[PDB]
Amino acid sequence: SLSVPFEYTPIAQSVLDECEHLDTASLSDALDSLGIDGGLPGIASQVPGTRCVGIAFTVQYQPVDASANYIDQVPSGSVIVSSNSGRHDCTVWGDIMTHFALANGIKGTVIDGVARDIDTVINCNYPLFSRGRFMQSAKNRTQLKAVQVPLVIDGITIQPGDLMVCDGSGCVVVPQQLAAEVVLRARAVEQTERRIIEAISSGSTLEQARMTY
Amino acid sequence: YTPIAQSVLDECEHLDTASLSDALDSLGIDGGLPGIASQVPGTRCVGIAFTVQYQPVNYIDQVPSGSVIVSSNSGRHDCTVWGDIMTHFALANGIKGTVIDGVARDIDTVINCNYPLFSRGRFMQSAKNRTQLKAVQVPLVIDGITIQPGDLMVCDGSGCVVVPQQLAAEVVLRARAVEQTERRIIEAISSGSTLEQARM
Amino acid sequence: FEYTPIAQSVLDECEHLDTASLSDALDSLGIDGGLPGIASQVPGTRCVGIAFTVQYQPVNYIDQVPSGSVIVSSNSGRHDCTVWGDIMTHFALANGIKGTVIDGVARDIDTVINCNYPLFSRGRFMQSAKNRTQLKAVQVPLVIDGITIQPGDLMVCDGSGCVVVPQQLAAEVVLRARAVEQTERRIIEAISSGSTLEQARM
Ligand SMILES: [Cl-]
Ligand SMILES: [Cl-]
Ligand SMILES: [Cl-]
Ligand SMILES: [Mg+2]
Ligand SMILES: [Mg+2]
Ligand SMILES: [Mg+2]
Repeated sequence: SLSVPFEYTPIAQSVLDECEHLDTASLSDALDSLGIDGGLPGIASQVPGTRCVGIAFTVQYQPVDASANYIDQVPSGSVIVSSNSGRHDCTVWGDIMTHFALANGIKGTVIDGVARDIDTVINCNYPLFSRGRFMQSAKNRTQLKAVQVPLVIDGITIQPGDLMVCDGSGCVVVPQQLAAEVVLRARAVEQTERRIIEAISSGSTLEQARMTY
Repeated sequence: YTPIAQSVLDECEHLDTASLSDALDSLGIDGGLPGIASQVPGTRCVGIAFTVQYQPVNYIDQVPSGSVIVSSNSGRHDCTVWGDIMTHFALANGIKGTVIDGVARDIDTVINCNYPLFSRGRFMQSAKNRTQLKAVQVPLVIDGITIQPGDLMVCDGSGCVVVPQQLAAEVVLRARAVEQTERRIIEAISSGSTLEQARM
Repeated sequence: FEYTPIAQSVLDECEHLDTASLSDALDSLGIDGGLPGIASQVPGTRCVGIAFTVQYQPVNYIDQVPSGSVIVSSNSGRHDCTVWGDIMTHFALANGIKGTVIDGVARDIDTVINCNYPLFSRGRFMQSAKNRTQLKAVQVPLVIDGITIQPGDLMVCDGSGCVVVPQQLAAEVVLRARAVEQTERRIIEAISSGSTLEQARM
């Protein structure tokens, strides 16, 4: 949380477009400069060479009680962030949802938990991030509790509307109220680093490069 | 102990671990082997379990064509029970894949051979003076899931499923139903149907 | 113990040897060399070189790393911060560093893959070392998975993982490992032309 109360904050398309050229590392270093951890440890890229940027649409699961359906609600440009207590014994994403995502402008799926139909996901080149791969259905194993509620994954809060950026290094949560400022800082981090890389690739010591830049 | 009909094996060749698991669920059976991951991207196998039990301190000549070797090494990470020699043997003798409760070596060879290997991970220390073959063609227990010699193994990118041989026809039939239904749902989704519309 | 240099021709001969062969050779001397859980992060890569060790501790050095080194970085197996990323990858490519082995995690995996740099670690993450972990010392002994790694040891890593070869035994282990592969080649060729495994062993 922040020094100001939480408020749903729209994020300009331009800020999202900029994230096309930003790595999770830059965004994480920017967040760190604001005193905030953003990484979701253990939530790994499952499809080589993929990445996504979009607005968190949150999904929270709970134990079966009763005594995929939510996906029709998810806006174009969303990254779905699903929390199932880090469970490895059932999956909360598969082929139907993947095909749906691809047909409905959904950018990627981040899972505190596991997914199935990995071959379809790979074949579709869909940006899936999860704690792993399994095949057993959610049916009679876990059930939807609520969507568009705050999630807490490894102590990191994800609010509906937060900026999600994911790549080969994993997933970063950027609070919506800070998104423009974090993206600005991340761009500056990338610029400084590019000069450092250019320097060491021209025979500078790292020592030299780091304090000329 | 029961052979499986060839037509059941043939149908299964176009089924997924998800379809088979959903079918098993409908019969009240868990099929999945948690933690036993695909080690070779893009591979799959369907075949008959030939079982191998190791114990703390070869058999391959006995393995029938069309077998999927399922080897239990108590989930150990300090030694391996599959490597290059066995991969090359499998490929020359119609062996369809290997599933290991434990780890495998010569991962680079397995990948280059496109061999369907499924394991708890990758390592290089040899079984020799670490683990020894105890028995073959005995029932195995992996993550509480029993595997009998003869059971139908189906393995892909999502992991490995054990289908009890005595029920294989019913499971495969149900699994085909699950798959046919989903194909229709996916078709409708691609033409722009809502998920609710598609499930109606 | 003694610091033991290793001839370039031994390194060159080791260039194509699989980690399985080196482990089998080590076993013949009664030595465990494998680092379980330290997994290849860049499909199809491998490295051979001399361990330059780096120890981190809870809350730079790379200019001191000789060409031909494999950097072995110990970070208590931590998953919350990374000790390798894009700057260091481009440094290694410009300075003849052969690969990096991490007891912990690395970032900028997409750059590392694109540079085809041989990286081995317990995984992938993006959070910086800054204000999370700090350099303790270099060229000190490390302990990873109960295996002691001395600066100067021969490191060999591939798809199957990472092997530590004690420098005093390195030349012997490489020669034995070559023998292992030659023996196995004859077996594989017998198998591939239709021999039983039994016949192929003899
Ligand atoms: Cl699905
Ligand atoms: Cl072997
Ligand atoms: Cl770096
Ligand atoms: Mg399906
Ligand atoms: Mg960077
Ligand atoms: Mg070999």
